[PDB]
Amino acid sequence: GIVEQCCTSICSLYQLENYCN
Amino acid sequence: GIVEQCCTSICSLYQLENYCN
Amino acid sequence: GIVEQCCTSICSLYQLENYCN
Amino acid sequence: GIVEQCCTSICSLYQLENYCN
Amino acid sequence: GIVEQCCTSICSLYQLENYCN
Amino acid sequence: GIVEQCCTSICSLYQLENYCN
Amino acid sequence: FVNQHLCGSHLVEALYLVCGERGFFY
Amino acid sequence: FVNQHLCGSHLVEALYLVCGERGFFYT
Amino acid sequence: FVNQHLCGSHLVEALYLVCGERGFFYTP
Amino acid sequence: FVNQHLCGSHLVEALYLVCGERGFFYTPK
Amino acid sequence: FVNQHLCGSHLVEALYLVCGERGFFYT
Amino acid sequence: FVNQHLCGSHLVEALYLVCGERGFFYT
Ligand SMILES: [Cl-]
Ligand SMILES: [Cl-]
Ligand SMILES: [Zn+2]
Ligand SMILES: [Zn+2]
Repeated sequence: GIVEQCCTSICSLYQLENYCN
Repeated sequence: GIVEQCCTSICSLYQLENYCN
Repeated sequence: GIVEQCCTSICSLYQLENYCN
Repeated sequence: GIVEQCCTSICSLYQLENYCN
Repeated sequence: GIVEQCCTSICSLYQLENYCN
Repeated sequence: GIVEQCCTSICSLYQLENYCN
Repeated sequence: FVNQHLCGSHLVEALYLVCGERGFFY
Repeated sequence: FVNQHLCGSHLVEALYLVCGERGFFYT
Repeated sequence: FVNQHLCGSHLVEALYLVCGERGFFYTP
Repeated sequence: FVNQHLCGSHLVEALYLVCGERGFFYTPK
Repeated sequence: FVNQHLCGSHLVEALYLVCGERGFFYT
Repeated sequence: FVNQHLCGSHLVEALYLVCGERGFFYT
């Protein structure tokens, strides 16, 4: 998920927004 | 909601657990 | 102490509580 | 400034962006 | 005590230092 | 800069004040 | 209302801690 | 381990802001 | 005012995230 | 209201930074 | 070490919620 | 780059406290 994805390398705002509803 | 429950008075960690998962 | 216990592994609420006054 | 515009009514992401360089 | 003191009006860095060991 | 100075060795609030306006 | 907004930020942080592996609904 | 645990706290704050009214669910 | 102080702390955290490599500006 | 509750979280954070290695006194009662 | 420093910031915030009115020392 | 990102988040909080009415630029 997001933790594996965004804590191993940095997520952009647009990548973060993938995890919104 | 959580806001009426826990933003108008302090929720215990027991009360917050209602809102898991 | 708390750094060895909780900064190299995750402490639960209960583990953290050990450190309360 | 930002505190005056965003501390009573919520600033959205796009509004917050106005304060980037 | 401390929350009443520093959360009813802001504490300066000097006033915060009052609470250091 | 600040990252070089402060992200592997801890800066005190006192060394941080260098970076104030 | 910003007050609710700031409350919610703290609730998210508290639920992250409390809920652990279960995760939570905001 | 803890690096991911500390990073996850900042991630949920970021989702809180980014997602706005639509919200997110974490986990 | 305490509430302004606390709101600003959240605002600068939010700017740090939103503004990315550009950064932000902040003069009270 | 929960104002003081939210404030206190920031306050312990501030004491943590201000006090450095020697730590801080935090007995809220 | 900064990583320990940053973990401390999180542990103080978590102890603040967990310990409530009894407080805690973080030294 | 995630560690430097998380350090920056904490640095901004710290600068906001210590700089007070002066403010600061984090870039
Ligand atoms: Cl961190
Ligand atoms: Cl707040
Ligand atoms: Zn807050
Ligand atoms: Zn952190």
